This record gives sequence, C-alpha cells and structure tokens, in this order.
Amino acid sequence: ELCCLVYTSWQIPQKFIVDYSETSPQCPKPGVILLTKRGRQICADPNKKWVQKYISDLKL
Amino acid sequence: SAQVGTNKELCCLVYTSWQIPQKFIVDYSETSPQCPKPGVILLTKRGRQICADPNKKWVQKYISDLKLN
Repeated sequence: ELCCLVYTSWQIPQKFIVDYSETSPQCPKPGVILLTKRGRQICADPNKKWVQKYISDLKL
Repeated sequence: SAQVGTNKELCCLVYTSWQIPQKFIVDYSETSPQCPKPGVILLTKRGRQICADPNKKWVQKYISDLKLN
C-alpha cells in the first residue's frame, strides 16, 4: 500500500539518515523511504546516484 | 505528517464516513493527480485535515460557500 509520489530534492546528509525502507514492487513508481534522526519518513528516488550511494553504505 | 511524498500523505485513501458539520471546515486543498481515487483534503481551523470525496454534494456545497465570500 505504501508508495512514493514525490521524491525529495533535498540530498539528506548521510549522517542525518538512520535507516531506509524500500517500497512495494506493486507501487506504480519505485521508491525508497529514508528515515531521519527526527523521525521523518522521506521518499527519495532510487534512480538517483546519491540515494544509491547512501543505501550502499547505510548497509555496513 | 511523519511522512513526506508518500501516497498516505498526498492522497485520500479513505474518505470520512460521515458528513462533517459545516462550521468545522474553513478551507481545502487538492490531492495529487497520481492518486488512484479522487479526493480533496478539507481543513479545519486547527489546521487539521479530513479527507473527503469531491463527488459528494455537501463537499461541493461547502467549498462553494467558502469561496463565494
């Protein structure tokens, strides 16, 4: 059910991101949800290199 | 609004089940064109949201009464 419609243009500083979630493949759009230290859940574009770079390291 | 850019924040997934008393609504806003179903977000004075179906007569009436004054 949970999906992204608008992606953030804010390249959230990596150390302000505590985790991320991927959205269902049934969503019309692909999306990852970034969770910030302030507890916001912010949709971001997985086709964006900066988002991909954060995910690659956030896994470590 | 913990959520930013998601359907749950930009769409009406479930309308109010009942007609709201008119005194509560002072404004409204549109939902995303990407939403699977129609919806308008009605706004209370406290800045709080109630999702509603634009196809309802009372919804159109409420909005019209606000705009025409």
